[PDB]
Amino acid sequence: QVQLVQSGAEVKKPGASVKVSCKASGYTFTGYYMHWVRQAPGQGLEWMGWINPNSGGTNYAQKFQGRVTMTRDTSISTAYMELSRLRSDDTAVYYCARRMRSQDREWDFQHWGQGTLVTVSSASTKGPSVFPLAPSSSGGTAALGCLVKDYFPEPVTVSWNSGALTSGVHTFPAVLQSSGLYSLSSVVTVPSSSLGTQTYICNVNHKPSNTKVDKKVEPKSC
Amino acid sequence: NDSITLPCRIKQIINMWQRIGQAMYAPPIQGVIRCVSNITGLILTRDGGST
Amino acid sequence: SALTQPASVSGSPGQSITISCTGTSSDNYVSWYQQHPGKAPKLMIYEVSNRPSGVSNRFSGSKSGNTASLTISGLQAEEDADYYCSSYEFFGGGTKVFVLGQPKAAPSVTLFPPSSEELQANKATLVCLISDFYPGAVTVAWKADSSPVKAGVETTTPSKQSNNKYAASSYLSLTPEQWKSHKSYSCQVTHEGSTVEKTVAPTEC
Ligand SMILES: *[C@@H]1O[C@H](CO)[C@@H](O[C@@H]2O[C@H](CO)[C@@H](O[C@@H]3O[C@H](CO)[C@@H](O)[C@H](O)[C@@H]3O)[C@H](O)[C@H]2NC(C)=O)[C@H](O)[C@H]1NC(C)=O
Repeated sequence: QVQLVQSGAEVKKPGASVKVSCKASGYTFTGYYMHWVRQAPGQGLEWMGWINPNSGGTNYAQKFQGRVTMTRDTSISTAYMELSRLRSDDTAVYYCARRMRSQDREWDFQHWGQGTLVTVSSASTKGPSVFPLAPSSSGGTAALGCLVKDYFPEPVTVSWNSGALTSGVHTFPAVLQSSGLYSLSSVVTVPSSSLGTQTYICNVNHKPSNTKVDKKVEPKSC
Repeated sequence: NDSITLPCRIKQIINMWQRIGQAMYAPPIQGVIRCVSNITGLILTRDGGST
Repeated sequence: SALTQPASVSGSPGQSITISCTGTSSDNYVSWYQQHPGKAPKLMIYEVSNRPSGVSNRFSGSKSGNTASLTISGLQAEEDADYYCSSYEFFGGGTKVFVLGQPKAAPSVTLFPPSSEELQANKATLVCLISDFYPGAVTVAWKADSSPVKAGVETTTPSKQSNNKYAASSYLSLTPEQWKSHKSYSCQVTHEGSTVEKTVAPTEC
């Protein structure tokens, strides 16, 4: 019943610091090393370093040598991982792992924490610049949508005709940019015979910026 | 002959051998202390990493 | 990244699958981990062949020389996840295991130009929407107009739809001086080896 509980999600500025908690339960905390492995979104695992709760002696990896400081609190059985001078690539889910009870050696991470998500800002709260996606001339049944461009942070809710038009609505997930702003696009497939007599409006709502915008998608000229 | 000097700090409440629960108070040693030792071994540790 | 893992390995429900882990040099003991998206890794195989409790007997490991292999017999619908091999402190690049058919369907791509009101400002964004494809493995390429471009392109990793299919959306940021220059462009959506292309031209009426 080995329980590893980490801290909540963190949001820090580049160059600032972040300290990640990792409280253990269900075993003797001062008898096993504590490792730290991070994983960038969409990447692989990366070992950072292990700390011995007994004496406190750590072993930071050569990549983070001089940036990470791993400490522990024996009274509450909680290891800590603090990373100074955050870079843009440090956005990752940070796990704390522990070796197996068996085999009398390390390097067999059987128990893992839920992970702590750190983000790099960069971006501040900004309203979306919605632009329409005019249909082209299927016959028949044309396709039109909207471009929610440059907004931060997540999320945004997109509905069509203020909820009256639900099919076939397909709101695609957003993509992350280098400036930190997000961008997605929703598209609805509608019959082209209705173009000129039917109304199609995309309802973009950005609560973190308090911006409610609705864009009209006219059929482009000719 | 251009020897290396190592700063040392001294305690009196010590916690040796992981002993969580028992702490010993070393009584004050009266006088001036001098001992000469033979360093014959080391305990090293690599840093590892993706090198 | 001294341990080399294949980026993608495919398999069908029922049959067996194999993940090879080739690590340079390394002359003893290897470990394997399974990480579902959103969750932490899970130790599946430790010390080449030994198996912890209580992972199913369907997972087994082997090693010969500088090549370790993980064998998974009887694939299910929950088995597909990311797989990493471990040696000392190092990890592999990861192996994504697929358990898809695939039932027939190529990606239906819809490409949109930058809005006229977006051209009123000094910006231009291309919207390349990819719908209901299967499996979720799509590589998007942009040509200008036939010369490949990889600058300012934001590609979406495939996300599962409501009909158990996948969707993607690639964008290409441009400037109005770049937008009205070339005669055409392309969003070549390559899926399962076949490429579905949709023409786009800045010849606005
Ligand atoms: C390692 O070995 C050396 C040498 O055996 C140890 O040095 C020893 O140190 C003690 C403490 O100072 C000496 O005892 C002294 O005796 C004089 C009387 O001449 C007295 O005035 C002092 O108050 C003290 O009691 C001892 O003589 C000396 N060894 C020898 C052979 O003379 C050392 O302590 C050992 N341990 C370490 C950690 O180096």
